[PDB]
Amino acid sequence: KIKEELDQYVIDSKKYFLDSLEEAYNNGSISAESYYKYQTEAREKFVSP
Amino acid sequence: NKVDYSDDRIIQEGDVDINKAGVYDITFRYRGKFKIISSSFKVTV
Repeated sequence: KIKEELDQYVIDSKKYFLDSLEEAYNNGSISAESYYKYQTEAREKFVSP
Repeated sequence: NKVDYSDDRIIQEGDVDINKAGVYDITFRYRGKFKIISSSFKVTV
């Protein structure tokens, strides 16, 4: 039940991260370098713990 | 420098209903090399 809950936690936090990161970039509240920094960051951090 | 409005980097958001009387929210986004910028305008039929 830890693995079942943290799989939904890893997936929903990645989905929430990569819908505010694309929102902030398209609105323009973040730079192009910082958008590429936190896209490689979500690929490496928001993964199975 | 001056660039044309039909460039590949310009992305528009939504549609203007020319067939329907009403004001519409249309925002254009130009993806620069360093940041995307946004400017909204209202289009009344």
